[PDB]
Amino acid sequence: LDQLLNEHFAGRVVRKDLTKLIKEGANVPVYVLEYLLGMYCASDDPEIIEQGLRNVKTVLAENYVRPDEAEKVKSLVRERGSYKVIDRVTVKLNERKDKYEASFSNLGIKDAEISAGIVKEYEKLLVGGIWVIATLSYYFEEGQTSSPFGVSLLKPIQMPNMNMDELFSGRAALSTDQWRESLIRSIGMEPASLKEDVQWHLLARMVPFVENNYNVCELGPRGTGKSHIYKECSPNSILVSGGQTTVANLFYNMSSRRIGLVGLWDVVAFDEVAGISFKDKDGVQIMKDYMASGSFARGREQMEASASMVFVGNINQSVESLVKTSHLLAPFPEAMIDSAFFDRFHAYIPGWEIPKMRPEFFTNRYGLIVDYLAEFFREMRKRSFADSIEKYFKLGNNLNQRDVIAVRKTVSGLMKLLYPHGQFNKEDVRQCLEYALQVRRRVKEQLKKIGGMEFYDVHFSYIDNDTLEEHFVSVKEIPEGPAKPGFLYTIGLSNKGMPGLYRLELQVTKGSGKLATSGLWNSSSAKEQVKIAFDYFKANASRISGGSKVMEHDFHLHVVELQNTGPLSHLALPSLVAFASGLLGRSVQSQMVVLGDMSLGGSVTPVESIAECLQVAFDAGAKKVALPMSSAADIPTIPVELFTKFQTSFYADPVDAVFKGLG
Amino acid sequence: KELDQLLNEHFAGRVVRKDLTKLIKEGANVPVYVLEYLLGMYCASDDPEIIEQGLRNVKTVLAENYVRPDEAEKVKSLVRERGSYKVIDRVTVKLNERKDKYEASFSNLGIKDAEISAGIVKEYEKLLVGGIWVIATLSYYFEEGQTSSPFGVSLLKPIQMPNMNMDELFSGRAALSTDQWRESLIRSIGMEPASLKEDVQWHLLARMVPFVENNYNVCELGPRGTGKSHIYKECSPNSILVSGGQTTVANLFYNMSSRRIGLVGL
Amino acid sequence: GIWVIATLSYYFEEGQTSSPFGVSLLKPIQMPNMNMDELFSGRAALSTDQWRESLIRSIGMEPASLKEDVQWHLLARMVPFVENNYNVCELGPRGTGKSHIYKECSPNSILVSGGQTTVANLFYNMSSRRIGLVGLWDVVAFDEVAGISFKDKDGVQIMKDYMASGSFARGREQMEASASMVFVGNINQSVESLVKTSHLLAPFPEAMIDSAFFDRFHAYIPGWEIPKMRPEFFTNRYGLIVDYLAEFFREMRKRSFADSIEKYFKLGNNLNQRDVIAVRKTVSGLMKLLYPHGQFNKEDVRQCLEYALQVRRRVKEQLKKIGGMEFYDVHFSYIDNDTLEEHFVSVKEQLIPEGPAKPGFLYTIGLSNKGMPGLYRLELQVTKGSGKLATSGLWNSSSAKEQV
Repeated sequence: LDQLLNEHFAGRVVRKDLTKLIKEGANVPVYVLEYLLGMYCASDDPEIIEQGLRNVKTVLAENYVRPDEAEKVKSLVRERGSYKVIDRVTVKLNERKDKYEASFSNLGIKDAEISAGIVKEYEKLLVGGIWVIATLSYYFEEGQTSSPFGVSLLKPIQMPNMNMDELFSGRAALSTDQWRESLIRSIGMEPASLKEDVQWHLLARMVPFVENNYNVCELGPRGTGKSHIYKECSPNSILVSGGQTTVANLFYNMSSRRIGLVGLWDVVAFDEVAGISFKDKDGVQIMKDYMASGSFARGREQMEASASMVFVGNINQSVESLVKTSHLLAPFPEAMIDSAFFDRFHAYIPGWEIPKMRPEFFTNRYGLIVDYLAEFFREMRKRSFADSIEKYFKLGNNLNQRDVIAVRKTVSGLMKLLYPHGQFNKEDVRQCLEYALQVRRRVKEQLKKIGGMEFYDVHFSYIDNDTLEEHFVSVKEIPEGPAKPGFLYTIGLSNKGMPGLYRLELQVTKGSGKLATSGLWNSSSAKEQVKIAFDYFKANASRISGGSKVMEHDFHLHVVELQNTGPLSHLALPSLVAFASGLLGRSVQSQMVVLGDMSLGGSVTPVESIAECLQVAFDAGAKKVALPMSSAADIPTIPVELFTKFQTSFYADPVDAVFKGLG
Repeated sequence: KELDQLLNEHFAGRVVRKDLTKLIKEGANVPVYVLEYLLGMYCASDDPEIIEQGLRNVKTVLAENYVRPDEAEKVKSLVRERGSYKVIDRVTVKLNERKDKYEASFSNLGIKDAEISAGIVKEYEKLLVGGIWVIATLSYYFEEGQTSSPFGVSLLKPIQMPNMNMDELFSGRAALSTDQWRESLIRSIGMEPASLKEDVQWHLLARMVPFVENNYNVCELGPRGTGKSHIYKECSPNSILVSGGQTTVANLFYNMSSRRIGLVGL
Repeated sequence: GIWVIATLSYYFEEGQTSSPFGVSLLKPIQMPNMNMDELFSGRAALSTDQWRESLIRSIGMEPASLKEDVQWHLLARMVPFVENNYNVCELGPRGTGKSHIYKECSPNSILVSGGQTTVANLFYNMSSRRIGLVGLWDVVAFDEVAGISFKDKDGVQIMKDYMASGSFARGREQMEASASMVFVGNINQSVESLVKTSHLLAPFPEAMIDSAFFDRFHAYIPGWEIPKMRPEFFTNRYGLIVDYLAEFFREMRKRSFADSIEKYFKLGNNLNQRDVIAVRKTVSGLMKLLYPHGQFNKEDVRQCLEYALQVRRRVKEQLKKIGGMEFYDVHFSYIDNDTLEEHFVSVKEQLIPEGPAKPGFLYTIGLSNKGMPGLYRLELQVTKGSGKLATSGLWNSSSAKEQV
């Protein structure tokens, strides 16, 4: 680290614990002090550090001269011929005369003459005005139209320049994990005191600075630093507090013919999303258009913006309570509950997973300068890596086009942020892809929760191009009581043969008897089993439903796996039970377990691994199970203690199984 | 495969495999047509390696250009001491009667009166329509009281589409059968005619019909997910999509205050 | 612009464009100039207690007629004139001259009253594109904090942002200011009655009483401890020119003394980042006022550390009373880098309360690690949860944690 940090990087030698222990009770932007210490304080000698700190403070309150008596300084310039001052200076080129001019944001001189060589040396004077030390010279000739003030010496107290090849060399030299730790410590966090996944979340927090139109939301408990980070990285992020910004102010002032906030900054972050208000309703809709493409039509003209949106919000409830009672985006007001708004959220950063900010979580080694961070995030702000995954992996069929786009953008962001050199292996792509799939699947789950059946495809997966294995990522982080009709739980041996619990959800609609399947993980065996069960249900509709017509009701069944055991083949009997329950509108028994499979003729098959199935039901928190008569000979094979824990609704055939499940 | 070779020969430079664009139609500050032109000229037929290398070249070039407005002034300064800094930029060029000199305007950099030789404009054209994304190697010279911006275009290449060559259609159309032309038009949207019933292809063509008839009022209504939203917002740059329904007769038709025609005129 | 006697002369020539009036002799009735090192020489020359007495004379107060802690309160009153963006509140009974110091002890300080205080006038006039009072003065003080108001509904949050960091956005542009925020208020009740049935800042109106904002204060000056102003408290000796002290505070504001702490007495773990910043800034201001030349010892750091850890602990316990769960961390841990002795400071505000307490609170008596009996109070809060136990206030005692 320290050796690499001093060699493979410029004078970025500042703890950022130093800055907090620096006299941050004065008048200067913090990163100016940071650059000051980065040069006058190197190595690790405490004495040198303290002496450089003293020198920084002395040069600070030697030539600051606050705005009030600006003209006073001018006198010293005229009387002494030359004078030294510290100020934020901007340099512009006057095409009418080709003579570089200097504007002081503090002293108020807008036309000081500066040499062209110095202009070539420091490009950052040429972008937005940088803090520098100036040597003002006074020269007045009769009849002159130019300024009498000239700058002979300029000292770039803030930032000299950016060099991309330096970043490339540093990344190539630095190891992956060490480079990630360096990035995290550049935020001021201690990677050693923190878990890997939280560092992944911190990288996700920097992602808004490295991709265009990165619509991301983070809701979580207080103390996670979700407000501070954007407060130091403000050079290209905005912390809009309370939502006090109108569509004219935020997007485009039609009166002044000037673009809004989104057109000037690279990131905008709404703090306390619970309190934001966009006044007129129309904004929300045009908001959507921005969320759609990053470009919005106002009046007669379309403006495109490169600002990425962050939604920072505070959570007052426990995670499990909010999950079970509502959607995770509950802090969002009613103006945003619409799935038509939430759908473009590229990521939901898990603010609860972030530990509360404590001193042990703050790095003290050193770390890069946040200036370097943002100013190369500007480089990452343009380059894309969307095509990397196509060489190694393919997205599953359960993700729509928007999900694919969001995942690609998240992966490209993460990886370039972590691989400026590129490190184009397969494992890094796999890691970024799985993390993006997880964060997008949480949003997809919230979308399903809010919108009903319109987002039933939540089973995020990726297929390896070489091994053909489809890895199914699952959301991070059997309930008591009678569930709604059409929902049940079953236990079966997956294609690999271990017992697993699966949940089947049937949705009934008015229609012509069509059958729709979802969550079958591209399993033809499951599809044909469900088809056989549907044929049996249609054939025996009169006796089972007592008159309710299958031909008048449309069924859409979804299968979800909770243990990730693998695809299951045996599904005819539980699907038939779900069909009967949904058609009758009667809730199945609470904690009821349906076991076994059936033929189209109504014959029952013995439950394979019945002991392990009952063990899973014990692990599934259920108290009831239905078994066919063919499993009776397997009763002695089961230990007595486990068998006594269940009310065995021992059925004979599919019809009896349906009756026992329905009670 | 015969259709692919017909498209490559008869419509050379005007046909590209649309799938590739979907690969990189995200994560940039550049419109789709720029890439849609940046792939047809490096990807020859179906070569994987050449296609990937072309992607690399496009990415590398883009990683150097379309410089953001914020540092605009900055680049000009470098210009004064080194000169040539070719940039991908949306450029609009106008003819000044008094000056008799084409007067290029940069949408991003803010330069409004750069000079371009008539030789450059007469070939490329499409600059004098609405401004297009082009690469510009810029030429510079300062003169006392030049009464003009010391900004000039030494070299240019249209990163967008050059002029149209209508004739190529007719003969090209004579080279394809009716159903083949129908399938080609459907694949031009990126749809699969083989995966779609012929009547649905008729309906998809009916979707494109509004773009060849003046005042062709049409109504499409249906369940979500029919692609009616993707079309008319990315299948055309000369058509506009209105979302939300919030419009004024001033914006759509004519603003009596500004003496300006509404959206219907642009 | 300084009041002067001018010997104006008239000389007119035909065709001239300059004024015919010429100034031959000038008599600077206000003040010629000021050498920075001139005060430093005297500061190095004189002792610390003498320096504090001279500063007290500079207000016109008699240090001999007042207590040492009263002199410390007056020094805290001076601190806003020396610290940039120094958010401070003084609330107390009438007769302590709270508004006198911000009205007549500095021409670089403004005492705003009336309460209308529009954000256009106060902060930025978007119509005129011009800065408000905060950009032109050095010490802005709301008198009659009870009577303050805000026409713009967002003005409160603008104030919160300004005191959080001396730079606030304005519609579409972030402006900044260096004027120190002062809140002067009158108390109509006895100290105990007011602070027991409510919080200290009860005179502050409901619209701005809150968890934050009140957080942003760098000091609460306990105005009740100051006696009512009497002629016996008024000095008649030599005193520094109020212009001289004001301009000295002018060049002092660009200095800071926050970094002497790290070489010396440490700080505790119960203070959050905001508490750390507030105490560092207050300590810095006290050193600037008392040791502007920079010659000081470690006990000199102690002198201001104790007073800062007291004044900020007062605000900490007020925020505790206001908010509950977030701000029980009031145990201000005074620590040393050398002795490692963990001292503690308790505000004079801070045996067993009578009557039936709310359930979950009790009192115990035990032999501390030093072996003498002592009284402790345990407060238990019950919440809906999963049986988790959280402990605090144990002063990192592992044996106590194990017994709990």
